[PDB]
Amino acid sequence: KIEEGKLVIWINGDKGYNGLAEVGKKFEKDTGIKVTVEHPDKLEEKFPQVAATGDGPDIIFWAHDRFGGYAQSGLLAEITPDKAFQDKLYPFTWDAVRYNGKLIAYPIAVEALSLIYNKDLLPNPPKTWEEIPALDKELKAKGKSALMFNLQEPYFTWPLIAADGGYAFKYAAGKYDIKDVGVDNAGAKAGLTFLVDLIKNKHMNADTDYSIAEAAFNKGETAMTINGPWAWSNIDTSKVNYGVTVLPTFKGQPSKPFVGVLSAGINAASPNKELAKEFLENYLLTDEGLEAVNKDKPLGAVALKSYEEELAKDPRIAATMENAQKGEIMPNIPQMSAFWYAVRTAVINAASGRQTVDAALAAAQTNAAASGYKMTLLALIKESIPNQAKRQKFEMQVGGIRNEQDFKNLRREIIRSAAQ
Ligand SMILES: OC[C@H]1O[C@H](O[C@H]2[C@H](O)[C@@H](O)[C@@H](O)O[C@@H]2CO)[C@H](O)[C@@H](O)[C@@H]1O
Repeated sequence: KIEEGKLVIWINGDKGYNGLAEVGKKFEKDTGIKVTVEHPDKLEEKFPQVAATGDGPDIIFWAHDRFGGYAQSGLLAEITPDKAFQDKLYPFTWDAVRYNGKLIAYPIAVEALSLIYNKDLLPNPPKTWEEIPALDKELKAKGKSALMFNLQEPYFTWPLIAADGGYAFKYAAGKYDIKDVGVDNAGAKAGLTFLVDLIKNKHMNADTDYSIAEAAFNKGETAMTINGPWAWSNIDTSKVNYGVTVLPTFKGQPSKPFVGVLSAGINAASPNKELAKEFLENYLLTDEGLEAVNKDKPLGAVALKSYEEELAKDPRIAATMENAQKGEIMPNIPQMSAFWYAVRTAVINAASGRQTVDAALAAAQTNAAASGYKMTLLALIKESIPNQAKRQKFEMQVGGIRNEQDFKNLRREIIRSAAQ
């Protein structure tokens, strides 16, 4: 269902899609091939749904963490840049988009969260998370608040969760151990507990989302926010005097943001793979192309060495890199999606007070560790249990799996049932 002789590109709504459309226009000027840039909601969830049916965009942009899951599902074409091209990008950015020994996307830019602060409200930003409650008390007395950031996406809370020892999957000898998840260890609980105490003491609101935090910062209502390089354009036009700096420490340890490499993958079902490669290699990944996108919404530290060098003196980028150095480049393994879903629920339920930190993180740990078992059984049920009421009841039971033994016990009932 994907049309031949044109390029449809999907990119997130917080990125420079207008600048990306300018690169599309230069492609059109040169080749007469139409480039259409779209920014659908929930695109990282929408892509695997549509592309599995052989549909969707020719090119998809997202951070590299989602791509191993897409590759594993056979949704992506292997990309074929020659050595001369590969040498133009930082080698570690290629590593981020390598899956089972194959390159599965073009790396574009390195993104890390930083602390963004209003220099007029707060000339010297706090070095520690611990000093933020006292600062908020002081600012509330002037009708302001200390900190607002998106509490609906776990990406923004992760740096604090990881600071004292939270981790996604343990890295042991070149590989991530999908059995060893670190979302309910003592460090993770300490970080989430700190965040939930900020909410309990009314230094933040559980309902704060991206739009609310951005508006409050850009209007001068809050002294600090946590956000990525894409956010800087809007702060520029707002005429807040702002700085970008290292995230605060927690229990004397740096905050450790998960670092994303914005990446562009080619849909396995695209009839336009050679056009996609030509657009990405010869138009986007050039000084000219990245500058167009960057001018729209900043990219971060770009993967293309020549242009990265030109931008690096910007202290906002220097702070991005300092934060990236303290954090870790995300895994790209297929288990990342369930990890993020699990942590999103934990943070939302703990912050709303619907669950305690300990209960919220224990459930997230289980969901992340058992996600493979649960997917296997849901697939098995769908293929082998024709009675819909029986199937729904099995699906309910899958939701209750805590571990490998639970998985085996339920699999036995599903096999027994299908063979009746
Ligand atoms: O919140 C979980 C979410 O985090 C990351 O998504 C980031 C993305 O990397 C950034 O480019 C920017 O758009 O903000 C997003 C957070 O809202 C992961 O890349 C993503 O897979 C994960 O679901």
